[PDB]
Amino acid sequence: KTVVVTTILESPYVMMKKNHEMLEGNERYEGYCVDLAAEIAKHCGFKYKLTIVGDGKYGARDADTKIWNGMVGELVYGKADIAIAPLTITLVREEVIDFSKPFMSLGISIMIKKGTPIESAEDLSKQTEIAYGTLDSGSTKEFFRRSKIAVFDKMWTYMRSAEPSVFVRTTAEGVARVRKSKGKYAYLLESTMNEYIEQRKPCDTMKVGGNLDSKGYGIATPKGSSLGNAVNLAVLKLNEQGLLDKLKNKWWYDKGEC
Ligand SMILES: C=C(C)[C@H]1CN[C@H](C(=O)O)[C@H]1CC(=O)O
Repeated sequence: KTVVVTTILESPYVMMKKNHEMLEGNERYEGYCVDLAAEIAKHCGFKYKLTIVGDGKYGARDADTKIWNGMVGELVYGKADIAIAPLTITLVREEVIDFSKPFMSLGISIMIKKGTPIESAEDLSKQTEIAYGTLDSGSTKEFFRRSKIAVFDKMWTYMRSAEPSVFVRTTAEGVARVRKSKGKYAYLLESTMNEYIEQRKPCDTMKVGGNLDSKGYGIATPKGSSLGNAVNLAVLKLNEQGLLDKLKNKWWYDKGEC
């Protein structure tokens, strides 16, 4: 059967082509993960249909409801066959679905407006005049919650209680708030999105310091899937031959504006 790929709109992973209105099917999307899906399909020998995740979410389990949302939920409930998106490999997700080896390696990072006296996470926690927060939900937020490393455990302590919520709802909202915040707000996000935005006009932001942790993005399939082993060997083949790094330069640095 034809494989149903769940993915999500987020630059430069997946975006609607300009002429999307006059296009159909897989031809109406473009991006790192669209390019990646085509490669994975060619290597594993399958025809597929790219679909944008119903709820625009990635994957989390509602507390008492115990229902999984997002792309992971589409995999878990059988609404999708494979998830090709910037979906962070985490324990809670790997408990319910399968992840391939990373196709991309990243880590949480700090994004500041050009000119901020913050050069590190320590610099951040040790003060308070400079605001700093994460996405309202996602893997970065859970990193600070499930945390007990001196600075990170202390950083979380500070965030939850912050006055204006310091938490944002989207990536574009954290960037918009760092730029409209005129120096006061620092956004904590994944290095990948950070590297991408550091290459967009007005070229007024920048990644600072090293990453807080070492993670990866993986292609997910429902636990015990026939496709699992194939996609996993596909990712390793793509990495080894260097195509993964070419695809990143393409979507991140070839068209760099700064
Ligand atoms: C863009 C979003 C909401 C995603 C992308 N990977 C992370 C994930 O899969 O949880 C989330 C970002 C973050 O939490 O910093």
